[PDB]
Amino acid sequence: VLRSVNSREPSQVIFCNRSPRVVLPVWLNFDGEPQPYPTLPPGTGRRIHSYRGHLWLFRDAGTHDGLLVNQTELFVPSLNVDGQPIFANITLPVYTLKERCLQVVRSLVKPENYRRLDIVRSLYEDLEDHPNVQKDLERLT
Amino acid sequence: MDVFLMIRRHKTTIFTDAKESSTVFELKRIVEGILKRPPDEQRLYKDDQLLDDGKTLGECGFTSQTARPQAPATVGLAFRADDTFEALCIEPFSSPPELPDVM
Amino acid sequence: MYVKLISSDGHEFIVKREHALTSGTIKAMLSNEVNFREIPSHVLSKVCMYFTYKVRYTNSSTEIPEFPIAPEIALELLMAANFLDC
Ligand SMILES: Cc1ncoc1-c1ccc(CNC(=O)[C@@H]2C[C@@H](O)CN2C(=O)CC(C)(C)C)cc1
Repeated sequence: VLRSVNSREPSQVIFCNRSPRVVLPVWLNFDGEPQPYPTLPPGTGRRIHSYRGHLWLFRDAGTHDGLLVNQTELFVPSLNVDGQPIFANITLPVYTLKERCLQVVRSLVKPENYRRLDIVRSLYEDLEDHPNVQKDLERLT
Repeated sequence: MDVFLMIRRHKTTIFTDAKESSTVFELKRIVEGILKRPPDEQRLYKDDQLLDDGKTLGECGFTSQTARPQAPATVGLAFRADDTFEALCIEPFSSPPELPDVM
Repeated sequence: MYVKLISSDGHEFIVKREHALTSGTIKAMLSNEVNFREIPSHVLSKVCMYFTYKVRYTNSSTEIPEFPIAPEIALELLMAANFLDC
C-alpha cells in the first residue's frame, strides 16, 4: 500500500538536514520495499533528482530513530513551479522524554547487556524494541 | 526574546520565563505572585552579584541563547527576615550515583 | 497558576500548572503539591526542563535542538519518565 507511484515526471528536490544527526534518506520503491540512499552529515544539503508521487522518509543513519520532513513523516515530491526545486526540511521531532531516555541508554549499553540493568521487564522490552523502518511502515499502514 | 530561568533559594526552585527586555524588578513581581513576599523583601543575584532593580535581564547577562528552555539560567534569591537580609544560599541538587559497569 | 512538585530529598520545584499537566500521572495526582518519594532532585529538575522544552518547541518550524541527557542520570530519568508517562 505505501509505495511510490511510477509517474516518470521529474521533480528536483533539496534534502536539507537541519538536524544534529547523520541522516539516512529512504525511498519506498514501486513494491513498497525501503531502499536506502547515501547519508547526509548534520547541517548539510544535497540537490537530488526524484519524481512526482515518489515517497521518502528519513532516519538517523546510526540508530534508525525517526525524523520529520516538512513537519511530517513522509515526503512526496510535487510539481516544480518555475524550475524551483522543492525543499525537504529534515528536523528532529520533539521526542517524548521516555523515547529520548531510551535513545541515550541504547547508545551507552550494548544489546547483550540490556538485561543486566536494574529496571522493570517492560523497559527491557522497550530497549530491545529498536526503531526500525519496517515496523513504522506497518504502523503507517 | 524569551529567556528561561530557574529562580533558586535554599530548597526552592521556580521555573519561569521572561523577556530579555524586562527588568529585575519585574522578575521580583513574578516571585511575589508565587511566594507571597514583596519586592522590597527580595534580593536577586547572578552567581554572587546582586542585581539592580532597574536593569533589564539582558543587561544582566540573561540572553535568549544562554537562558534556554532545556538548560535555563539560574537566578539566586534571598529574603529579608524582618530587619536584615539572609545571605544567598542555594542547596545543591542531589548527586547521581556511579555509572553501572555496563554503561 | 503554578503547582509544586517535591522531590524525594525535599527539593520543591515550582512550575506552571499547564506544563505539569504534560504528565497524565501528575494530572491524576492533582485531580496542589505533589510529593515524589522515588524521584530525587537531580532527576526531577531535568523533568521540569523537559516540560519547558516540550511546550516551547511543540508545533514550531523554528529548528529544534536535541534535549540533552547526561549519561549519569539517564537510567533514573528513564524510570521517572516511564512512571510519569511523558
Ligand atoms: C547524492 C544523494 N544523497 C542522498 O540521496 C542522493 C541521491 C543520489 C542519486 C539519486 C538519483 N535519483 C534517484 O535514484 C531517484 C530517486 C527516487 O525517486 C528513485 N529514483 C529513480 O531514479 C528511480 C529508479 C531508482 C531508477 C527506479 C537520488 C538521490
